[PDB]
Amino acid sequence: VMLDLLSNALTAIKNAEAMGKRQVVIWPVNKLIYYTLRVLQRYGYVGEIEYIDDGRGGKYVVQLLGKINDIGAIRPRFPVKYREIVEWEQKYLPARQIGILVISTSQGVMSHLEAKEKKIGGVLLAYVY
Amino acid sequence: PKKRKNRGRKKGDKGREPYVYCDNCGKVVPRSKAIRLTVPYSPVPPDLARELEKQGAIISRYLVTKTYCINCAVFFGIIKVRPREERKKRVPLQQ
Amino acid sequence: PGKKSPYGLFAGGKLKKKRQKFRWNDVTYKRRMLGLAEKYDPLEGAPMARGIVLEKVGVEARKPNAAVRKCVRVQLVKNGKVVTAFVPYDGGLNYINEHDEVIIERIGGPEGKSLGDIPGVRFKVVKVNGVSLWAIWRGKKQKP
Amino acid sequence: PSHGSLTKAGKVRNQTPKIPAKPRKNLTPRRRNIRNYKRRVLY
RNA sequence: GUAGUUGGCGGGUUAAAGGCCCGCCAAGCCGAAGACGGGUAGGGGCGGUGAGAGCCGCGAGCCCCGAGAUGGGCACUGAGACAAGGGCCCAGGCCCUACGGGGUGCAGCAGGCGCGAAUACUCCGCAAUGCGGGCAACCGCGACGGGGCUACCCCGAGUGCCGGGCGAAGAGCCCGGCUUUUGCCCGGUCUAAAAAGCCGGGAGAAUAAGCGGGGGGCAAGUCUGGUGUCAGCCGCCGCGGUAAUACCAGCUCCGCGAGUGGUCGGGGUGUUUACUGGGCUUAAAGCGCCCGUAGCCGGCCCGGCAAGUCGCUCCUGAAAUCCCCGGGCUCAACCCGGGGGCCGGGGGCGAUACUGCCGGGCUAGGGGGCGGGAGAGGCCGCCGGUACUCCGGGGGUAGGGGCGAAAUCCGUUAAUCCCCGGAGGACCACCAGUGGCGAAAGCGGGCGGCCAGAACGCGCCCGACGGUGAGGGGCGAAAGCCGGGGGAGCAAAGGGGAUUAGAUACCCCUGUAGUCCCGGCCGUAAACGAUGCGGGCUAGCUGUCGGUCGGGCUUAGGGCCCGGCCGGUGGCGAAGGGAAACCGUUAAGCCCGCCGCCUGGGGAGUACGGCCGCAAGGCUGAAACUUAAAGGAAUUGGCGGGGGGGCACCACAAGGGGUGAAGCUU
RNA sequence: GUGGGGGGACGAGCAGGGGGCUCCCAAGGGGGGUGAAGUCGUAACAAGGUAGCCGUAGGGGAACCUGCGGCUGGAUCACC
Ligand SMILES: [Mg+2]
Ligand SMILES: [Mg+2]
Ligand SMILES: [Mg+2]
Ligand SMILES: [Mg+2]
Ligand SMILES: [Mg+2]
Ligand SMILES: [Mg+2]
Ligand SMILES: [Mg+2]
Ligand SMILES: [Mg+2]
Ligand SMILES: [Mg+2]
Ligand SMILES: [Mg+2]
Ligand SMILES: [Mg+2]
Ligand SMILES: [Mg+2]
Ligand SMILES: [Mg+2]
Ligand SMILES: [Mg+2]
Ligand SMILES: [Mg+2]
Ligand SMILES: [Mg+2]
Ligand SMILES: [Mg+2]
Ligand SMILES: [Mg+2]
Ligand SMILES: [Mg+2]
Ligand SMILES: [Mg+2]
Ligand SMILES: [Mg+2]
Ligand SMILES: [Mg+2]
Ligand SMILES: [Mg+2]
Ligand SMILES: [Mg+2]
Ligand SMILES: [Mg+2]
Ligand SMILES: [Mg+2]
Ligand SMILES: [Mg+2]
Ligand SMILES: [Mg+2]
Ligand SMILES: [Mg+2]
Ligand SMILES: [Mg+2]
Ligand SMILES: [Mg+2]
Ligand SMILES: [Mg+2]
Ligand SMILES: [Mg+2]
Ligand SMILES: [Mg+2]
Ligand SMILES: [Mg+2]
Ligand SMILES: [Mg+2]
Ligand SMILES: [Mg+2]
Ligand SMILES: [Mg+2]
Ligand SMILES: [Mg+2]
Ligand SMILES: [Mg+2]
Ligand SMILES: [Mg+2]
Ligand SMILES: [Mg+2]
Ligand SMILES: [Mg+2]
Ligand SMILES: [Mg+2]
Ligand SMILES: [Zn+2]
Repeated sequence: VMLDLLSNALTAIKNAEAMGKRQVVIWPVNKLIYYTLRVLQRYGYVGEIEYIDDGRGGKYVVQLLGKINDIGAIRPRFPVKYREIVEWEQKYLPARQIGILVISTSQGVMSHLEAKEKKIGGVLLAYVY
Repeated sequence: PKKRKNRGRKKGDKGREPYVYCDNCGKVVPRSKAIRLTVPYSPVPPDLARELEKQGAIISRYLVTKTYCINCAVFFGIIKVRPREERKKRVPLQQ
Repeated sequence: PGKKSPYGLFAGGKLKKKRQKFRWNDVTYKRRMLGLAEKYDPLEGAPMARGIVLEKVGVEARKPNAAVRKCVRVQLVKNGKVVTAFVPYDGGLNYINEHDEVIIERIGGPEGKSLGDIPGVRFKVVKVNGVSLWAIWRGKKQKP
Repeated sequence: PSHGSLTKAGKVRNQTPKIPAKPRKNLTPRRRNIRNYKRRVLY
């Protein structure tokens, strides 16, 4: 039984990137998936994102730019604080200048850089590098 | 170590097999893992010059299958100990 | 064969219970929790004990080695148990006499069990009548 | 088994010939470190 | 499990609420989210260890709370005790006595005995810090303060410096010079007084280094003597049995040093407890299979809340301890001053992405359907196929049967073989397949009836109804057990004939349970894919099975061929994975859930307890002790009463001469 | 202020059973296991000389043998 669409979509993207495909189709989807893809595209890891209106909830076709070295959804969705962002940073990312964590906050889903800029915390979602 | 991917018998997706009795034997195994070698068989071979086309003498031939366990199949030379590379070769067992 | 097991965000107590269940597979944890050392050890958890020497004995070294390691039989004062204690050092047995009070001490070796080629000896003599056998052997002291 | 016995205890120690040894006093830590520096770092 | 137990009502008592206690009334209360029972333990601040998560309690000493004063009870006074140096009683000790009586229990500060591996002076002062009393001055205080003893923890130093010679560049000795920390003596200061400390003065190189080790790990000797698998070393690996770098000694070197070692316990070690972060095909490890309770985990969209979550703020989380900063002791250790933390509780104000709750709406997962097919799926009934055994009769003599060889055995009351009839029990040959069905066990003749479960096709219905599942269940080969029926063939046990040194086996003849059916029990298996169940993603090529769609043909058939999808079932094999064998869209890959199991070997699937069983037994399941490996996959060889090939008068075949017997030489 | 009898709550102690959890002691066993190699065979490893192993039942100086079903971890990855 399908449980987490976010982890499903992220691992599908990782499998397509490992196979060196140009585009990955993501079904089922939700707004969390859309905002995560938006953050990835903003940081350049994911290319163009096309919506498809099939009757069964919608699909996302994502273009891959050869930029991902490893992707994945942090599960469980740990509540993290602004002072606690840095240890999760070192836990999931290589190098202090490489990669980003994705966080869901009360002002919306953003990267760990934007969360540290806003001086907020939230729920960890995924990592990219 | 697991010799063969077959388990030594091409049994198929089932739990138990009907199983048969060995000839010259009775150790035997199920329907798979047994040898079923077939021979042409006819009574009184090459008398067809002195019979058949003499008198009226109409003879009959009867294809006959013999079932052997692994021990007898090795014993009468119907099975050899092939090398590891040749273990996966598909050859017929001399009819 | 997939996904540890209780990984949920509200599976903390279940994960703790599951991890606590499998600590009893560890011999060290079970021994420490059940107090087997303080039940079955002749020393009863002490680093050393006292005893009275009863007879002098010689154990045979293990198969590849050829030797008669010389020990004594010591009866512990606090429990009364009689145990074989190795007497180390060349000529160390000659400083030991029957009915002599001795200080019995763990022989070393892996996990407090027997040493290298001596079979089934867990203790050794450190003191004889209040004077250390090392000092007696080295001549720094004389046995009283 | 072995040809050892309890009657043979201390045999080699009692049998070795006694050679008197020279008196010796060890160094203090500063002098020892001086000696090691002199003999190892130097010639 | 509980029976004043849980609650209610009315009272008593109390300083005060309360089953605190009492009278009546009801059956309630706790429990697998683990009652009850047992075990261990005073709780906290805190401490050790690790880079950290974490683990441990050395959770002894210091501070806060608790309890106790030989065990068990009960009271007086008083604001306060059911009172450690106050009282009364029982118990159990002990001391004094003039025998009538009295006192006493150090878990107060010293001190003694005892126990144990294991331990301080029967010292000095109320000067500091405080307290009780007093208007006060003052008084008292084994609190507290001070020293003593003690390898208690941390800090700073000495056991000489300089040059020369001999020595080896070393140690050490000698020579010439310098210094006095330190040790010793004196004064001041200090001290409640002392001691010590500090200042100053005197002689003086003068007073001061050990512990462990040198075969690898692991820094340091293949130098010398002794011993000779003895004595001894040895955490592990390993030395020693004549030439020992490993033992005993000398010399010499190494490590740390006022310390250095031995044994224990904790942490590291250890990704061997795995949240970070392990593994379960074969190394230990998937329950034999399935149903499902709690729990954990759960589709999409919209609206409300703001519980989790996040931000800020406040009241807090005693002090000491810990981290940072400044300052003061000669620096230091340490003390003083400021900030932080001390992982938490609560209040206020905010945010709404995610989780949760509430409401409405969906169809993607799930369930229920309709249609044509597929299937050894099941239960029940009826029927057949040959084979077989036996029986009756007819033919025809004398053998048959068995084996490597036989023999037991069957046969002259006619056997084996052939024919004509009857009876009985099992099985369902070929077709037939890594073919099908089923959760597993398992299911193979035909027809019929009654059921079940899937796949395929679908603009059918409901609208998340789902996953997994501790505990709890139900099904579950063979053998076996209980009772009844049946019994052809086979056949444990048993009998006999052989073989062998033996043969209580392997071969032959025979033979009973059993195998079959009915009802029940058993509940195990190499119950295996040694591979838990659910879902998603990730090259392909190829055989086959079911359905379906497109084209072609047509044994005009429910048929055949090619191509696509869906769903099974095999083979090879991308990426990836693995110790490797190997897995590889039927994963052992990349992920998301939940359950079960593993933590070196032996002891040991043992002992005890419990439960289950008619019994056999089954399930669950240790420790003591012992051990340094047990183990997996693969490589080379060696070997084989496995296979294949080649060769040889130190092999054979075809031959010739011989030796082995006599006498003699050797 | 008292001295008798009785009732009441608390409640030691001594008499006793009841149970449990512990711990020792015992003539004798009872299955076991470690040594060092002593006897008897040769059960496993090679188609280990009767292929092996699993459960079960019977039998036997003993390793073990036999019956039934199962597995290959077989010495067969292979009919026509
Ligand atoms: Mg099976
Ligand atoms: Mg050992
Ligand atoms: Mg009241
Ligand atoms: Mg009560
Ligand atoms: Mg570490
Ligand atoms: Mg104290
Ligand atoms: Mg008392
Ligand atoms: Mg009192
Ligand atoms: Mg006392
Ligand atoms: Mg005292
Ligand atoms: Mg005062
Ligand atoms: Mg020091
Ligand atoms: Mg010189
Ligand atoms: Mg003075
Ligand atoms: Mg030394
Ligand atoms: Mg030496
Ligand atoms: Mg070295
Ligand atoms: Mg050594
Ligand atoms: Mg491991
Ligand atoms: Mg295994
Ligand atoms: Mg299974
Ligand atoms: Mg089991
Ligand atoms: Mg099993
Ligand atoms: Mg909130
Ligand atoms: Mg401070
Ligand atoms: Mg605190
Ligand atoms: Mg504090
Ligand atoms: Mg289930
Ligand atoms: Mg269960
Ligand atoms: Mg049966
Ligand atoms: Mg019969
Ligand atoms: Mg028979
Ligand atoms: Mg298994
Ligand atoms: Mg593995
Ligand atoms: Mg493969
Ligand atoms: Mg078990
Ligand atoms: Mg039992
Ligand atoms: Mg080879
Ligand atoms: Mg010849
Ligand atoms: Mg001759
Ligand atoms: Mg054998
Ligand atoms: Mg055999
Ligand atoms: Mg038998
Ligand atoms: Mg027989
Ligand atoms: Zn056979």
